[PDB]
Amino acid sequence: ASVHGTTYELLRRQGIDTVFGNPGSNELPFLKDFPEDFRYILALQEACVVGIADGYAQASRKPAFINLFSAAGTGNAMGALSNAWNSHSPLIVTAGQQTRAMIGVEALLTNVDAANLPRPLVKWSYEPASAAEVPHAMSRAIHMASMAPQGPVYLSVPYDDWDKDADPQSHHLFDRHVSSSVRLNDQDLDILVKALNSASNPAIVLGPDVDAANANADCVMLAERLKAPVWVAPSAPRCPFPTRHPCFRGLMPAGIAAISQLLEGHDVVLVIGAPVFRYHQYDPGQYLKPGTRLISVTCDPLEAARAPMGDAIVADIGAMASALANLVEESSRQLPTAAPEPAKVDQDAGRLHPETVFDTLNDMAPENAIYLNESTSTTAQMWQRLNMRNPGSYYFCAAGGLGFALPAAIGVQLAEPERQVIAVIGDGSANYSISALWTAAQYNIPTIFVIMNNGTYGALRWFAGVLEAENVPGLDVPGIDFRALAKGYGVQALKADNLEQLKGSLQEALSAKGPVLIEVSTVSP
Amino acid sequence: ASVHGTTYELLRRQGIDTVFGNPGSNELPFLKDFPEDFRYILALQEACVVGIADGYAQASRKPAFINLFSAAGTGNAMGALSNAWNSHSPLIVTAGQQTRAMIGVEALLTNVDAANLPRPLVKWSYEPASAAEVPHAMSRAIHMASMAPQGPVYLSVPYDDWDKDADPQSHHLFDRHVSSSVRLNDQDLDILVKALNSASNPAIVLGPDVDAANANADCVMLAERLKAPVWVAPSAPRCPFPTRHPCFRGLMPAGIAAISQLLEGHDVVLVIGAPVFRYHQYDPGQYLKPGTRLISVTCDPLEAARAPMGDAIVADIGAMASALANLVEESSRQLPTAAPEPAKVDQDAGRLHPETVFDTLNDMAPENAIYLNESTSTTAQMWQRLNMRNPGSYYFCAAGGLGFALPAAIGVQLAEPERQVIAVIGDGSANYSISALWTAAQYNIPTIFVIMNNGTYGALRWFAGVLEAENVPGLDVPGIDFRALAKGYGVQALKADNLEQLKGSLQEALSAKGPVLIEVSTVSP
Amino acid sequence: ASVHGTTYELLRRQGIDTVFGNPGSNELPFLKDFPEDFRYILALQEACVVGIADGYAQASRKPAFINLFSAAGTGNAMGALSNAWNSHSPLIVTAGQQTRAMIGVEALLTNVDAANLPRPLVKWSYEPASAAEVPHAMSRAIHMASMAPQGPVYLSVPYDDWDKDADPQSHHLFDRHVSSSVRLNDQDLDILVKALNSASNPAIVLGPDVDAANANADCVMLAERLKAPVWVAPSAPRCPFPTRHPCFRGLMPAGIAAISQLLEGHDVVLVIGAPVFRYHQYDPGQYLKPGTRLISVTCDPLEAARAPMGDAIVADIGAMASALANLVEESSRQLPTAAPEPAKVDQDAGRLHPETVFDTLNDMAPENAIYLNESTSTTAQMWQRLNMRNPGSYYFCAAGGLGFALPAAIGVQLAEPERQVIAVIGDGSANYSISALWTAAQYNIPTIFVIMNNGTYGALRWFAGVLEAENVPGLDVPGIDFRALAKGYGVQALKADNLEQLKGSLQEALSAKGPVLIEVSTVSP
Ligand SMILES: Cc1ncc(Cn2c(C)c(CCOP(=O)(O)OP(=O)(O)O)sc2=O)c(N)n1
Ligand SMILES: Cc1ncc(Cn2c(C)c(CCOP(=O)(O)OP(=O)(O)O)sc2=O)c(N)n1
Ligand SMILES: Cc1ncc(Cn2c(C)c(CCOP(=O)(O)OP(=O)(O)O)sc2=O)c(N)n1
Ligand SMILES: [Ca+2]
Ligand SMILES: [Ca+2]
Ligand SMILES: [Ca+2]
Ligand SMILES: [Mg+2]
Ligand SMILES: [Mg+2]
Ligand SMILES: [Mg+2]
Ligand SMILES: [Mg+2]
Ligand SMILES: [Mg+2]
Ligand SMILES: [Mg+2]
Ligand SMILES: [Mg+2]
Repeated sequence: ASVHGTTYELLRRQGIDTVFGNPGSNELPFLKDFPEDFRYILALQEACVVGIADGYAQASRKPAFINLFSAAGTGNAMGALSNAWNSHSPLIVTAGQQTRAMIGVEALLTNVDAANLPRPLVKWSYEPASAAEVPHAMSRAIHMASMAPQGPVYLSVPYDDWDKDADPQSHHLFDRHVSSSVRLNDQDLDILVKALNSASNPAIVLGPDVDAANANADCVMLAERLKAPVWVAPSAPRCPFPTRHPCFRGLMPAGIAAISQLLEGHDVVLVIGAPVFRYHQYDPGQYLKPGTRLISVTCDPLEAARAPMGDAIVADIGAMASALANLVEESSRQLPTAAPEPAKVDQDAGRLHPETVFDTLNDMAPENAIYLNESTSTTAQMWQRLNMRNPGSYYFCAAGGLGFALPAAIGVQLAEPERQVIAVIGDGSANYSISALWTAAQYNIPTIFVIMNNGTYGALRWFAGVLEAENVPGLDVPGIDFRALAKGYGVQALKADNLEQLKGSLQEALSAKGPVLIEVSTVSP
Repeated sequence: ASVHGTTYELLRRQGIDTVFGNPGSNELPFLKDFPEDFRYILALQEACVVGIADGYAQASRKPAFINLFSAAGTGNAMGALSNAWNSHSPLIVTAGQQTRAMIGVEALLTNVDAANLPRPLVKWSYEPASAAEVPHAMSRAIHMASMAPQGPVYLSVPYDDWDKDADPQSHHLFDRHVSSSVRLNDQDLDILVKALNSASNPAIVLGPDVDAANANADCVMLAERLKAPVWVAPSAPRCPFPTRHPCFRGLMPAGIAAISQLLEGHDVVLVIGAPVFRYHQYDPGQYLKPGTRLISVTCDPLEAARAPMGDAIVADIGAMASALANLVEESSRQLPTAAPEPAKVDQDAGRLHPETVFDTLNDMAPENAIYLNESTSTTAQMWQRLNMRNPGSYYFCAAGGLGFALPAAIGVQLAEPERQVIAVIGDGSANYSISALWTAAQYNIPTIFVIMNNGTYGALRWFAGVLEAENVPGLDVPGIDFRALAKGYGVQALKADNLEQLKGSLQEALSAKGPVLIEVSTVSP
Repeated sequence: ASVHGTTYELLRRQGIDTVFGNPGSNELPFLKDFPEDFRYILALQEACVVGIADGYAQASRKPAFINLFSAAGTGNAMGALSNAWNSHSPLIVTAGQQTRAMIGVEALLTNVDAANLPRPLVKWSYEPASAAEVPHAMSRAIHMASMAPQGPVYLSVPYDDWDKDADPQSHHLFDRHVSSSVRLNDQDLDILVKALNSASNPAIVLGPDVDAANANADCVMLAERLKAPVWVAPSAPRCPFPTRHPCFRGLMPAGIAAISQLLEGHDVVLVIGAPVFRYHQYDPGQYLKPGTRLISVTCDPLEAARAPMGDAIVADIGAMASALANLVEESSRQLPTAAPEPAKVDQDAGRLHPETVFDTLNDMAPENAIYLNESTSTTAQMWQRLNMRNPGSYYFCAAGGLGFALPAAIGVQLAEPERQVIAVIGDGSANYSISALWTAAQYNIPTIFVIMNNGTYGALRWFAGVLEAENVPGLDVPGIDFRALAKGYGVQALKADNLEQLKGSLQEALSAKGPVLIEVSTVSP
């Protein structure tokens, strides 16, 4: 067998059947004789390729395979990799290298010092020392991406390797099963359970690895047993809990002082599947107030190491959540009372308040909708206004890198064909990965894109205000016609200048057979 | 003085007055109180920011200053940095970092292991250990980018540094002059000159560092004195010689065997300002044929080290070209005869042959036009069909990374307001950095964009053919409306479905007061 | 509190009370006011510092703290770090950096790009962005070194940081408990146990992480229950099993073909706490023969990923070994029969055969002796001839880097004051870290050093023979007087030119009150 044949067999035996890519000459010898059981999803720029694959991986809860062109293609994708690192997305990034005979002279398209290029944003990065090593290196890539804590990996392959003879002993790679589905030993788990059972006023904080593990239902059981309020850890990339469950208390503010104040009076705070904590704004104060102890369960040693407070347990989130939910006592305390519904913001017959948009989406979207957020000034209101009952219902750029949601929404929709995906994206954010629209059109992936158009980088204007920073350039983005951009890439386009038009456009979009972009005129800050 | 004030003073004293950027929160404390003598050029995605700055730097022959957002912004720009590395573009890339107090906990927007992120695509990469060090670090960045061999550099700055007190001793940085304008010592230069004078059949090969140095006119004098044919080194990122000068022999094929065959019979081959050589296709054979010796003058030790043949001299291209041109004897050999004009390709009343497009551009464009190429299957014909008399008349992505020409054409046009810039870009290539169009519209930079629309990644289809590679996915890009994309970003749009319409559209574009995009229907391969 | 005070409090609260070091100016502000409850162990060169700390950490099964001088000191230790990486040794390596004000100018003693220096041999490498971050960074270092898979970490600290005010919120670091004591979930563990119970002819292979975890006794129980032969994985850095237990089958040959042949006929092979496998010699063949399946339990994702065959489980070795030993059925198969005693090699009244030396050590050493091996041509015989009943009884350089055993033997002896440490070191190997002898003398650490003097790099001569490699230089090391070297560093020295003298010297050494070096005249290969 050839390295080509052996590698595709390894991929299929390990459950991979889709290649997300933008092709180049170094990759043609890999892509030739493309297997009939695989599918190739083309995107027009590499940030889009990786964003689509990322959404697909996160929603499918399995690794996604990417093929990029040498250094330039890899480089174009590095902002996308920054998000993938923070979301623990299992991405296998392969890039084609020049033929071994032309690497030394640094021919055009040579990826120089290739393994260093994507660092520090990958778990593992490698170029094999010979063609026959390629399948083994691919095996390593698959498992490194997939083991807890999951994350992106990078493999560079000289294009002449594919046609070479494979090592017959590579067959031992095909069916390897590698598990990191582990939890705390019985003795220490019993100690943890007793601490939870004995708490007088416990609180629970959940992060994105709960949703990645599909541990959501177990966390609901845990919260109900402990009669504990549940918060989502700050800067949330996913939604780990039903947002109308009585225990739910919403998104934590991303500040040190704000969080310790929120947790004051809670004697034991159990954090599951989150960094402690992904703070954002400068908000100095106490990490915890006296009387509060924190216990963190994380899948990531790097998270456990850097927490400024609390104990930590490094283990699989799915296994730990299931064990805790089934071991803790049913507290006799009263179940927390559900948060009240948000207020209806006054809305005239003109430009839309973001609150109106979210209320209307919540009214009209199916109960199993999936939302993506890249409307940076409206996140708090989005979290308060969308009832998300099911797992896998929310995604937001985990490293704060814009250009995620538009392509990721396409990948999520590909992963979940029966769940309507609705991406709510600011006019500023929409541009970073605008060409991803073409992939939705070409493959008829019926994502709905809602563009919140207020003509400005609103979150930055707001921050400039808090800094009292005057004379900051580059904050306004006037003069973009999103319906024309959608037309450019073959996506049906609608406009909504007021509430009547928003409802009409959403009704049309929800009944459409393909992707739809709605440009919404929103109020300026 | 503050670090902010001192740093802007350093920048202005070192000749920097423009910031190319896409802003973020970590950069707001740098951008606040933006000096009234500086200008800020916003682009909507970071590949576009860096591409614009790159074109500006290359055309202006001076460093360009860039400001990006943390890791995600830097990452989005890394494909652009790959081109900049290969073109020796003097780019100062700054990125904002989290406040020092929040780096340890890895707050959102922390650029982790920041200096490693852009490696290996930068000459120098650094984060200062204290606020007061920032001006000195910026000084280092300026000089590292600017010294031969020029290239991109990276500086990460915690956002809280800007408001801190500067070291008064930083004033010594302001007026530092650093020179690498050096040439071979007299004794060894005399030896080189004698070898050139004694050659029976010399040839000259020129690369992009000749154009960067504005050594073009000196190379013309050198070629005339030696009565030598002149080739442009393969994979050419710039044009270093007047293309209708009698000595000009065109672009070298990017193959080992092809080049040694071309050089056969030439006893001394002098290469100036190029790698030896930027080969591309697999074309094995002899590096040089018996009877040919090669001497390379390069500004880059890395180039001198990796040449598989020949002697090398590492020195400034401007200084060396001037010295050689003025020292060599006037040979009594006959001056080479000019290459004949290219053939006129048969053209019916339908879709345009690329040859027709280039002939028409050559007919209608001003004699001081500047062209950018990102029409990958048509490069050879472009080189044969455009009369480029002046320096700085051609740019092509130096690392082969698409997404360069569209934004770079805007930067070049900003650098050269009196020279009409015409970017000839394939339909595939146009998408990588499509949002750059907005910057041309917003700042009214009157670049003309000619989109060669043949519906496919033509160069890849061609290569698949030579590989006899069947069943390669992802080679077709149907269904893009470039006039709608132009409308989306505020750029006047025209179509040309035939020659009559092409001439009409070019006439309109050449007389327009702003940027114009022409979508040309070209023949499919 | 100062950063100095806070950092020492953190160290003591996390169980650290010893600093292994070689001091320099950048470290004096850390070492001043050295706490009276800490001890400082000086060694004369940094390879020795790290080797001593490594032995101490491995034997104590807890992290060891190291303090080195800037780049040169760190660099001198990097061979030692290569061993520490392979042995999963929890080492906290700190190095002093120049004062922040002098880093920019690259004053003498500046550690440039410090965090990159020890890569790729550390789990985590870092320089803090401010003085107040130092305690948090130290906390991260402690936990990163200590979490599974354990390993070395690196922290660079500007010397001016120590006197600065600490953040009062650093107190939350002091008592953090971080656990990776995890095992496979119940459902999947039950599946594993059933596979073991159902095996017709199981085999067990154990690696160094078993001894590190003190899982030895649990593995004995497991082997007895399964009635399974037990091998030590190749290139063994530690001894994980009693070497005279009836199940013990010795050290596996470090070859692919040799191992698959050894395992032929075994239907299930359970590997615990080893890479699969640390092969060494070129010995191509099948990874496993038909009929053999392999299951690996490893603490290291990197090991699980790179195994060329078998299933893997990534978990804590102590927790897994205990669970398996207590869950498996008692097989009704016959317990394996003990290996026969090794043959007595003929020995005349002249130079010593290595076999004679090991037999004599086994005869005379206490039953709880600890051996270190750096006698590279005699390893197989050592493994056959020493009865090691207890855990922590054997160490060998895990990355094959010589210079480990001499200093490590001092660290082990410091960790285990009631167990006589005997280091058996070749004349070649003895030189790499010879100055470590001084530390044993100065602190009166009563290690016994047995120098096997055959005048040559015997293992290399042997390998040259198998390569049929003629005319290899540099294989002989005549003219070293080890008794004089011992005298040089203050260690009692004895010679043994024959068996009578060996017995006499060992008797004297075993009764001595301080360290002793015995130079043994061994047979030449
Ligand atoms: C790749 C990248 N570049 C720049 C930024 C910085 N950025 C700016 C550019 C965002 C403003 C987004 O504007 P929007 O129109 O999408 O939404 P709002 O008007 O609601 O803020 S928020 C802020 O994080 C970023 N996060 N990512
Ligand atoms: C960033 C990036 N991605 C992928 C490629 C590989 N690429 C492909 C995508 C190009 C085809 C360009 O298509 P085009 O429409 O712009 O021009 P032609 O049809 O004349 O080839 S040429 C080839 O180098 C690349 N060079 N750079
Ligand atoms: C730091 C280092 N340098 C060189 C070597 C290579 N080396 C050579 C130098 C060793 C020979 C050791 O000689 P010895 O006297 O200690 O023992 P033998 O005579 O029994 O081989 S074995 C072999 O691995 C090494 N392992 N480590
Ligand atoms: Ca906006
Ligand atoms: Ca095309
Ligand atoms: Ca020896
Ligand atoms: Mg990098
Ligand atoms: Mg247990
Ligand atoms: Mg699916
Ligand atoms: Mg001179
Ligand atoms: Mg100008
Ligand atoms: Mg369980
Ligand atoms: Mg002890």
